[PDB]
Amino acid sequence: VNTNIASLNTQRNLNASSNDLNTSLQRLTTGYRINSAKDDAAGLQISNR
Amino acid sequence: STADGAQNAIAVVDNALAAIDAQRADLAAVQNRFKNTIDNLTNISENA
Amino acid sequence: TNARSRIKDTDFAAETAALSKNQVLQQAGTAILAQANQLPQAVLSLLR
Amino acid sequence: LSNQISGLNVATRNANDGISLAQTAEGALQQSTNILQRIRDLALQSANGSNSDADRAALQKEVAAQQAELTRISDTTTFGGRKLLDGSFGTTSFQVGSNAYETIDISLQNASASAIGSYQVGSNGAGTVASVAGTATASGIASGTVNLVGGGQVKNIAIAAGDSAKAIAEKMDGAIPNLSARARTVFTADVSGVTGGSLNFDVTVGSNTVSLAGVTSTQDLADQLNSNSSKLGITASINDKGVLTITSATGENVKFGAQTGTATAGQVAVKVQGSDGKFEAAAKNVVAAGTAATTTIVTGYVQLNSPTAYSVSGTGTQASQVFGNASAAQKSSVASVDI
Amino acid sequence: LSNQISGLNVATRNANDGISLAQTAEGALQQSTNILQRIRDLALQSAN
Amino acid sequence: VTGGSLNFDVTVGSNTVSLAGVTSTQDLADQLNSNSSKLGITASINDKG
Amino acid sequence: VTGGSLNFDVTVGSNTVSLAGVTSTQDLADQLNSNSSKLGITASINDKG
Repeated sequence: VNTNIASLNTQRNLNASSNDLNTSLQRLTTGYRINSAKDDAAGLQISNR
Repeated sequence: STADGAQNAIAVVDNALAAIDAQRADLAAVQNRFKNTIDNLTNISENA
Repeated sequence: TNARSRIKDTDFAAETAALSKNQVLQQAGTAILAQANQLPQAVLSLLR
Repeated sequence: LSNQISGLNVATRNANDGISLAQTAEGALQQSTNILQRIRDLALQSANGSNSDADRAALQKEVAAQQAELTRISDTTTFGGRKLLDGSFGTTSFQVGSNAYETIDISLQNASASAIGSYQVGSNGAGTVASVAGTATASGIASGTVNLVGGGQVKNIAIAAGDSAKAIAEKMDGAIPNLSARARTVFTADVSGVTGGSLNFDVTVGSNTVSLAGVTSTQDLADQLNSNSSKLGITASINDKGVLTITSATGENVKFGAQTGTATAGQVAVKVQGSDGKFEAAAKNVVAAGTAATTTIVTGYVQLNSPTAYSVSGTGTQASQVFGNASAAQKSSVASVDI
Repeated sequence: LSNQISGLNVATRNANDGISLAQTAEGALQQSTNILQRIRDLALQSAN
Repeated sequence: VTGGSLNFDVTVGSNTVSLAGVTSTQDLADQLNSNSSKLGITASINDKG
Repeated sequence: VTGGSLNFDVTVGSNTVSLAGVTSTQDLADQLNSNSSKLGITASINDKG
């Protein structure tokens, strides 16, 4: 097994964890669990109203 | 200016933000669909 | 405003823990990568 | 021996191809699980407090986009242009031995799509219309020995003449594996004009009996129910429209007693909620000033959610008096799911 | 399989581009939502 | 469309619903977009209407 | 199949079971596949049912 390595699941999990980390960092630096972004559009409408 | 505006503008902004948040919810849908499809896509490419 | 706080402002008491978990998981992933990217090198250098 | 080793080597290679194909399918199924759990989040958030989230259209759009993404996950799995989990899968069988017809079968799912394999539904108005179960009537729930089918565990549920929807649900529950049964009686009311007097009638909800009096408008009966909320465990609701709405979490077969009023003309029409939905348009009164009216009781509906396959039948009235002329749990209806 | 994985990678990159586009759109729409907030503010101030 | 609505049935293979309130091009677009999930359609209105 | 169940006995060599609740092509398939191990047979439903 040398033309490729099956460890690319690690890259997949790393990308997923990095996106989750950016979301958590944004939520922390903004203080809003429901960010002004797309997340929880229903809660977004409730917050807007 | 005097009478109508004070309330007509509310009549505007209510449905205005309603439509804006409708578009924001459509964007939320397409982006969540994008996250799901890109995760599926990485997984199926890795299995392939 | 109490409703808006209940719906918007994060209860970060668990968000900090989630952030620490994400950080240690990322570091663990980099460690797994550093260990796994070295297996084919070893198997080729020792089998050849 | 050379024949044997060659056959075993090529069989090992075919099995490697097969296990890789199976991992592709497993990843597709994992993604469908993620989509379904996200749908569950959006559905329980879709509770909206039942009146608070004015963006119900955008929420249905969100759920519809998630459904379209699920149907796309069904596709795009073309491991060789032969998409596995959706469409028409040939139910292949990988040969793993050095002998003829020595193979290992696989029974991949037909589709992650609509009713083609989502949870089958046994409902009241499923076929055309619903009998006594889920509508008003005079006599009430009659006798019967409705037959149940599924998992080789046929069980003739005995439904006596008079059993409320709650009792019927509790009865059909249990024996049949992975089947559940809820009870629900949702009925509205609308008092008509009262010529010279009011409607002094009664309401027997199960054991206890209401002794209300002086009904001239829907609002009067509304207050009478809201006050009697202690005794009768059935919440009432009158919106700005004018249609008083009464719902029972349990599912008791509400009955309206005799109309011993003092008026001369008038009636109180009621409707009953259907199984799937589409609240009844055709009205029918339970009490009427003057001549005695018909359909004096109100019987709720039940719903038999079924994961894979669950058939039900009944001799004549028995089948109708539960789920009408259904005889099949078909029309899983995950596509038509609304929010 | 090579055709498939190449198509999957380019689809991944196109999906990332689409995610970025939709996120820019979401930022623009939340900005417009803040503008509508300020417009209702000034409108109810116009009661005066 | 004059003097009433053009309410019509939309039959697509197995699943079938019936739209109502048809009075303009955008009206269709919208309601079909609402029912696209059930009917299995892709209702897309372009910039040219 | 009308008015009742098609409960019937399944004899396979030595082991013998008696199926019940079968009312459709899918039903019999599922019930047989459930007991496929005991009977030592291969009950498989195809795409065409």
